[PDB]
Amino acid sequence: KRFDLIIRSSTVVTETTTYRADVAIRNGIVSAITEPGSISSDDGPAIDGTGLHLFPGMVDVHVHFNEPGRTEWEGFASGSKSLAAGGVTTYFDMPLNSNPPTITREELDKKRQLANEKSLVDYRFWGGLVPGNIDHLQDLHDGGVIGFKAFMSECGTDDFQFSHDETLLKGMKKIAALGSILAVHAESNEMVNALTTIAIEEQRLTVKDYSEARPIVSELEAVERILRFAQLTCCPIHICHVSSRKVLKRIKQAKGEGVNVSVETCPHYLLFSLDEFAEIGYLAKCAPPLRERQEVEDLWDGLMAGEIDLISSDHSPSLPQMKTGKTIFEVWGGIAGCQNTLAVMLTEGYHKRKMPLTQIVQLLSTEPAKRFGLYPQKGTIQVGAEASFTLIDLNESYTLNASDLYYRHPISPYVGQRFRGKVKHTICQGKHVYQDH
Amino acid sequence: RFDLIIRSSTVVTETTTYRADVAIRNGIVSAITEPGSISSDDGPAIDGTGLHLFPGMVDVHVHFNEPGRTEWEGFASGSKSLAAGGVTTYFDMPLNSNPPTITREELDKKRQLANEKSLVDYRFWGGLVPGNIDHLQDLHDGGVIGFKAFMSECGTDDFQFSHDETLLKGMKKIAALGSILAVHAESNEMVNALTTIAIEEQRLTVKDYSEARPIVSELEAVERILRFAQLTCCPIHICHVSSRKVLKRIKQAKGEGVNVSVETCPHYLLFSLDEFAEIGYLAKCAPPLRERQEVEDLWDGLMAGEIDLISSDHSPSLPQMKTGKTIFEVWGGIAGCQNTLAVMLTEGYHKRKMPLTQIVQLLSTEPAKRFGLYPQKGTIQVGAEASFTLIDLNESYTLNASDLYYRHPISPYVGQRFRGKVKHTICQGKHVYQDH
Ligand SMILES: [Zn+2]
Ligand SMILES: [Zn+2]
Repeated sequence: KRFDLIIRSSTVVTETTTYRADVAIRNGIVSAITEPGSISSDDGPAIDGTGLHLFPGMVDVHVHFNEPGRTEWEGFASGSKSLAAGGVTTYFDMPLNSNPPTITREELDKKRQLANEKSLVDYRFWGGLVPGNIDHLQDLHDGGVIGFKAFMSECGTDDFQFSHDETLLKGMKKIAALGSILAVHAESNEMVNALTTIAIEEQRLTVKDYSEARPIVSELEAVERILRFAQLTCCPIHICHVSSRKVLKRIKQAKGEGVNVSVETCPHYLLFSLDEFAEIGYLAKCAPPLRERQEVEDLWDGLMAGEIDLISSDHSPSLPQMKTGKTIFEVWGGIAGCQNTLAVMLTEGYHKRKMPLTQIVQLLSTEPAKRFGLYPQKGTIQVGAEASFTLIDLNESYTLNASDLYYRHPISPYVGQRFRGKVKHTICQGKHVYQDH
Repeated sequence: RFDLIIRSSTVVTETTTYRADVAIRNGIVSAITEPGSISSDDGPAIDGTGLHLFPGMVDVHVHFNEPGRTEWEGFASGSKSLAAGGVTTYFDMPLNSNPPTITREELDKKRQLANEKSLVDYRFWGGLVPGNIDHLQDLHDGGVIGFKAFMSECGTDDFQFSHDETLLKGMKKIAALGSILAVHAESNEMVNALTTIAIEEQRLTVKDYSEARPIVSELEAVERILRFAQLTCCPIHICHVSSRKVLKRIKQAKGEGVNVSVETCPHYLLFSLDEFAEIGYLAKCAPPLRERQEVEDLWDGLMAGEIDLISSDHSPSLPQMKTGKTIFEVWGGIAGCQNTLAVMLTEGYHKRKMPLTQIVQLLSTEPAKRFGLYPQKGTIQVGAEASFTLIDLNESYTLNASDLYYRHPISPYVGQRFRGKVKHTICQGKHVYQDH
């Protein structure tokens, strides 16, 4: 026992390269990387990783585990259980649906302790920016939040209020002075509910109608607005779940001009179109809505061309009764998918569309860690860095069924999907945290 | 036989120049002929030898402030100034007038007040405020040329700015009426958060006012209105744009299909931030004047074709209204609708070698095209309205208060050296202004 654990016989895949090696863990950090078989068989406990690929532990910057207050939607226990099954070793819990929201330093501390008790993998926390809490932002940053999250349009439960233009500007001035970053749900509030009201009036209750009631142009307006505020405030900004390449091109234009902006998408915008929205029905309702097939196809072209900074789940679960309603406008929208993010990426990106695995690491691990100041500690397989990684058999086929899910409620639009590439092991900070079977 | 004949001048239009005599009958053009074709005793004549005949300028943005705040300007001392600037048609803005043109009942009161007072032709801007979609179809059949809304907390008191809810409801209907919405494109919350900060920190220079309502505020607002345009299919007009960065954004939007027009005003083209502090207070406007590099950029855009039309944004107030402790204390606006052609001729044609045809285009013809009065206005052609102005191009002069026909003889253009004076203005066949 010279080392606490050793991964044997794998291919290490990184954000830039692949190579065969043994990786030796000591006190939760990587101690030694060696040529295959170089370390004595009597020098520590070993995971047999022959025929498997070792990715760095995925960093998911967008989850809603909803504990406390709406703990019965997910919880820190089942939430972090799901992530380990999907190869995720670090997650950033969003400040909302959690009730009260993570609005103050006190409300953070209560969430912090429930994560310290129930979470299987490592955690960080989003602070909340709402109309009231401009004095609380300083305190939240001292509480150690990785960033802040405001909403540009009304969403879900109305105890987390969306920010009007005055709130956004005052918060950003403070957040920039804090040396932090603000994430936004960029939809255009008044375009959204004006078009929704029209759609409910006219009995147009299809999946396409929902998509057009919160259209791409609405995403473009809110993105354009927030970029301009960012330019004034010099506040680093992150744009959550973009559905369309049209929006990515506008962010590219801003990046070229000098704006400190990142942009994410989510794997359901990569997997499902309006056709799949129709057939799955209510489980595939999200904000922003799913778009047409042409639009999904163009979004992959954006990803391939480096127009997306990172991928995150936007794991947004609810009580199974909330997913049933009158029509598409009645259903509480959001996708339960954080266990399957790596799976769809590997399946549709690597096997189907021939994206390199190096870019899967970059998008789901490395850039999430860089953008929030956790690099090279996280997002890497290197000497000195945190020993958080995941072993994947890249060629293992499986139909996902509800029995596989570790979500508090096993219901998903990904149920009945055929994947290829299965996580077999997940190691978080030295601790053997998940094994298949 | 002819009611009036303009003799021996050089005609200048939106595309060409030629030496001709122009014959006028019943308020329209009846013949255009080679010099001296018509005998001396076929009607009263005006000697335009040495001069150039431009079609009457059309100024789509004036505030004459009547009724309510008449003593600021008024329809008489407004149209008097316009004729002295070579302007034969104007559109009056609904704000500053008290109470503003919201209903048809407030419209027709302003309509027939201009029947008594107005020397030249007139059209009216309808108003769009918080909740008045009830009166929009009404105002359109009341013959308005378009509608106006503010995106900035400005006007006076109670021309309140239209937020996103109002803007989108308005545009939906304006599209269906088959007309057009003009906007004051400044970002409301960007404006009065940066204004508050600059007041407390004793930063009271004109550069500090300029940065309080910055170019990025214009950009944010223009962008927002362009998307709202795209959603609702409403034709749109961006008022007084101060920078080519804002124009560049509109050119991109034009390429993507958006029905936008954009204007700028002479003060943005003449006065910079150096000239702001030098003149001082009377150079305050919304958006503010920018740095010298920005004024030079704006010219490059104009020359490139990035501006659709020119208007004055004639925004007048009392002398004592241009008095305060600081630059923010003051009610801002520039009186200059007599000088619109004058500065254009001087700065563009003489100084920066812009062709005369292009100054007809931006000050007369495109104002006419954009709002549906072409080729009735904006032209010298047979059958068009006999509205033109005679100019001695090369004629130099200095402008002072005594020359101005405004209600209040105060303007930042006072003391400026112009080259290009208007000698005559004919409006609808009537000889409406003569210099000496
Ligand atoms: Zn979310
Ligand atoms: Zn104005």
